[PDB]
Amino acid sequence: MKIEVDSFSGSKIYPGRGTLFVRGDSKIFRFQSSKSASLFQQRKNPRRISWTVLYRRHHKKG
Amino acid sequence: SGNKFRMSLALPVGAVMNCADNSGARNLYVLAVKGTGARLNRLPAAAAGDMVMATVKKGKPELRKKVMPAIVIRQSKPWRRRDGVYLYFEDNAGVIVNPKGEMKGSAITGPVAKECADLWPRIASNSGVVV
Amino acid sequence: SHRKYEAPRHGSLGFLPRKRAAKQRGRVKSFPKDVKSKPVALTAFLGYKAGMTTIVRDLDRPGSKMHKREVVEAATVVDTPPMVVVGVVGYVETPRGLRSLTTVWAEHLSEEVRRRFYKNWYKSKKKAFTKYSGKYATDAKQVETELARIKKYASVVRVLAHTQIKKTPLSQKKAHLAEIQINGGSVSDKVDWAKEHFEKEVSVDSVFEQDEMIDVIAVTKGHGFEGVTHRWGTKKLPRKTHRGLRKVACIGAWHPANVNWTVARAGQNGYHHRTSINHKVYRVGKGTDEANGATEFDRTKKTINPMGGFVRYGNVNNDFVLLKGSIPGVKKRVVTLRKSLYVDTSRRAVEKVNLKWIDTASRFGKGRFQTPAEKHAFMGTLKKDL
RNA sequence: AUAACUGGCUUGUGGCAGUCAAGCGUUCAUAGCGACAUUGCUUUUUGAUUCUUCGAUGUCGGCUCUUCCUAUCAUACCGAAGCAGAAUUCGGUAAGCGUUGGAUUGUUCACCCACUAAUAGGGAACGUGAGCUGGGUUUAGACCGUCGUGAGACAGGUUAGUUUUACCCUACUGAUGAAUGUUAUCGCAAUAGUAAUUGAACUUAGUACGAGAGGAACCGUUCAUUCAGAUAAUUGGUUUUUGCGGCUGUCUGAUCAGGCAACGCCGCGAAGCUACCAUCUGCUGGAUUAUGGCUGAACGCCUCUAAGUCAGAAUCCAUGCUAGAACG
RNA sequence: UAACGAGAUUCCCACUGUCCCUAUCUACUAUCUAGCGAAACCACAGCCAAGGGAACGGGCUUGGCAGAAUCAGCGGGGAAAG
RNA sequence: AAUAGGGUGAAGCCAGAGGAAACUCUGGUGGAGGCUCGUAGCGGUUCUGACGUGCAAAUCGAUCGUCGAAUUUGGGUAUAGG
Ligand SMILES: O[C@H](c1cc(C(F)(F)F)nc2c(C(F)(F)F)cccc12)[C@@H]1CCCCN1
Repeated sequence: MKIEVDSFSGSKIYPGRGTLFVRGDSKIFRFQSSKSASLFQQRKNPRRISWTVLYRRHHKKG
Repeated sequence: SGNKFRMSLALPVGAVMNCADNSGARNLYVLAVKGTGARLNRLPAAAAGDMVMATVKKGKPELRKKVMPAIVIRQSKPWRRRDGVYLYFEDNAGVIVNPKGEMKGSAITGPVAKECADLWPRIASNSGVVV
Repeated sequence: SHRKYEAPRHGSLGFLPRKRAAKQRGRVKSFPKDVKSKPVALTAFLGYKAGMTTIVRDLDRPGSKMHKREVVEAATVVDTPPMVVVGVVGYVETPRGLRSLTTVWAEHLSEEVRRRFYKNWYKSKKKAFTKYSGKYATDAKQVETELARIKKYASVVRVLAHTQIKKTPLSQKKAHLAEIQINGGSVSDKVDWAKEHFEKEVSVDSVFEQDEMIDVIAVTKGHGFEGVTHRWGTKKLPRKTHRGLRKVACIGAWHPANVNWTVARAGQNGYHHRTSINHKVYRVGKGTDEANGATEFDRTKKTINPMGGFVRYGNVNNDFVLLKGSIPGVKKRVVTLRKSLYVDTSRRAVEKVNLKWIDTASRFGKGRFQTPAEKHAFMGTLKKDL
């Protein structure tokens, strides 16, 4: 077993957790839960979502 | 010639999927599924990797108005793999084949499910990205 | 006239009546048949359903498309502290069936098992087994006489054992007392084994090994009074039907001028006694081990408990049995684990299980960490951390 | 006293099954058929009658659901062939188990498309309307065609047309419960029910068989269909956690914090419940039917049968599973 | 025959629990309690199988059987009621 | 005696452009109609919804037709059983 990374929020994905999304252009997205999955289909920007890893590295926090 | 595990059915009879090969069809309307037994009131339904009897609702006139076999290559209904992974594609798509499983077209646009590529070698040959 | 079209019947006629179980403790209807040449051993064990978890495992099934490849599987954790042996019963073969001949008890019974015999323990003088405890006065020949009677006349010997429910997080203080048949050896051998185990603890590792297929006896989840649509899975009537649609439309022909026992009717759903067979033991954990959830590939020193404890159970601090799949009952239910009644040589039954990884993320939500240390490493310092 | 339903007698007619054996079948009555005749059965057709009901038994069809019959479409085991193989046809024990999704029609019936192991036929007041629906028929409105001087007729077409009551008894499904000295714990098991089902791929094997064309099967392996019993790891659904956030209108002088919008609306949303929309599990012994045999007379031979006896079906009885007799 | 139509009918796009195939949630009932308190209906009543019988019995004949008092549901029967 | 608020934009009128003329074109203005969307009102399509010993011997809910005239309505008055 290997640990994947959530494409939206960057949280750890353990075996069986979350979903795999294959976009029409053959790109693969991994979501740890339906929370980040819903924000992704709602087109939210993880750089503008305050709890994601992308937001925190962009704002240089921790 | 293969034994794929059960998958969540995505395409009941009457469903219209995308046609992902260059055969000239743009729609594929499911009217039957190969291997569907008997159950009162239950619609036959197909998953990725299933052979289907379909018509071309939209496409070239010589492809239209005929019954032809087709194989579902991707589905938008999420399904669980035996390794625990739930995955889904952006759309439902299929390709026109023979009764033997040999494609009519020569290329496939978009990804192809690994269940279908593992089960139909010709579609694997004509397929690009296989997920 | 005949049905216009055929359909299978809704539900099974072999599980009638769909009534509540007479007792909450599932009872072993049948024990494994005794073979004299085998050693003397217990044939069943009582445990408590803690919760469900997830594992990762490499499949060893040649010819499968998942052979030598990782599979993710649901597993059940059963909290099983050792049971205490307190008695022994002899059964006699009669032309009317088995008959209990005599019951011999141990001298000392713990308070948790003596509460079993009371409805209002706090209001009692707690007199249970006091004269019997006096029966052991300085020669115990009454006890020896009863044991000799069992050796002389009994054909089936069963031990009486109770769980140590004080080692579980349950607020219940009553122990669960059950008869567990002894198999192996002669009748005299069985009686000697029971006597030498009076007031002794027996662990799970002396009854079940890993990779065994075992049965689970339990009372299922109760749902109360239920309509036919969900009780029996009948077809819902059309939307425009007067007086409602979650019904069976025709409950009988004109003749027999009675309602048949085979027609689906509303009634009590769930809380039934079920015996479910062929559950594989992936792990017989040890309570003293601080790495219960650790495997040979995941060396994280880690117990079987998820983060925050099992939801609506607590922590499993005892020995446990990890079963494949789901077993009947709810959380905290007492479950009877029985050895298999037949010899299964299929590859699924004889496969040797080696676990890759055991899930210990929180079951109280979309848990994403396996350990508080991992959580701290991922998130860094928080405000509450000074 | 008398028609239009059901039911009853009857069985012409409908349906099904025999006996004879002129012929067909390269030869050859009887592998499969079978004229001219003739004997029956059935009540799933339609007649005949008018025995019951006119101080009313709700009269089509469909939906839903249970069960039964066997005159067996499939599945188990077998006998026969004008059975080389594959396929097919005839037949036996067999109703244990299944028998479908749709276009058109109110339809029963029909007819196509398609899947399937198969898409068998019937009964239960032509099952089933205080179960539904109301498309049809068969009240009253209206149009047409033919008929009538007319009012009007049509078993012709068309459109719109209120489908009432259970709280009683019984029966079914569940739930308590007096008394069998009291109370508590653990049990036994009479009896009743019962459950699993079918397919595909790989191997055998391009093998047996066959000139070739074609082309199997047993043991085994992995999966799947229909069904059943659970379960909530995971994923999905659900949201009065009105839990957190957001938004509009208005009100509390502003802010903070709030009220109302007959849960104001929106995103996420734990827990609980739940989905072949998720996962798990679904046992092995004996006795037999058809059939094929052993020994063996009758009948100095022969003979599976007469006495005795062997194997043997999805059958039966157990094992197992559910209930536990509230007067075991 | 343009326009108009709560008129009848066929097809197409959008849409959806109409359906595959069901699941979950809210308020009011139902439920239990205090108070209040009707009606339809009623020969006598109320367990089955076969027989015969006004040719489909709750009662008769022959069998199966049969154990107080009951609660919620239910719509097979009372050829239920009107 | 009664009938929110919008849409459309008829005659008539003003100005400009083109043309030999007969005439044509454009922008405003104006406010017609048994016109139109839609309240009160009047009606009663569908759910063949609720209820169907009802709240009611015709009601309740949503949905719907129409809503400036052949409109709705009070009072007075006339017509009386072949
Ligand atoms: O002819 C009238 C009538 C008949 C019928 C019918 F034939 F359909 F059953 N239905 C009627 C209806 C009905 F309810 F719409 F059916 C109403 C009024 C009179 C009807 C009779 C006259 C005697 C009293 C009862 N109604």
